[PDB]
Amino acid sequence: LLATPMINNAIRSFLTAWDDIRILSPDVSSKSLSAYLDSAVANGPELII
Amino acid sequence: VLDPTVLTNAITTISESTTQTISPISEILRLLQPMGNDYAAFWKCIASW
Repeated sequence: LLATPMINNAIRSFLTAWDDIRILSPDVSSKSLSAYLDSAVANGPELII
Repeated sequence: VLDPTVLTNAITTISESTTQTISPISEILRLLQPMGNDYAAFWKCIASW
């Protein structure tokens, strides 16, 4: 972490600003990926009567 | 008696400009000089042979 402070300070601005990519990064809804899939099931027609 | 003020005293007297951001003396001085066990790895290697 050696840089003139003005330069080192500049890195923090860039580094954190891309930390808000990680607050909404890969979605933890891997179980609810099926709940994304479950939203399309109920508009299935009843073929079998 | 491996005394590390012989390696350090040769690198510290090379002259470099302080106006450069990345300073190639302070990198290698960070690389080796933090010291763990006064450099006893060398004895282990020799012991193992």
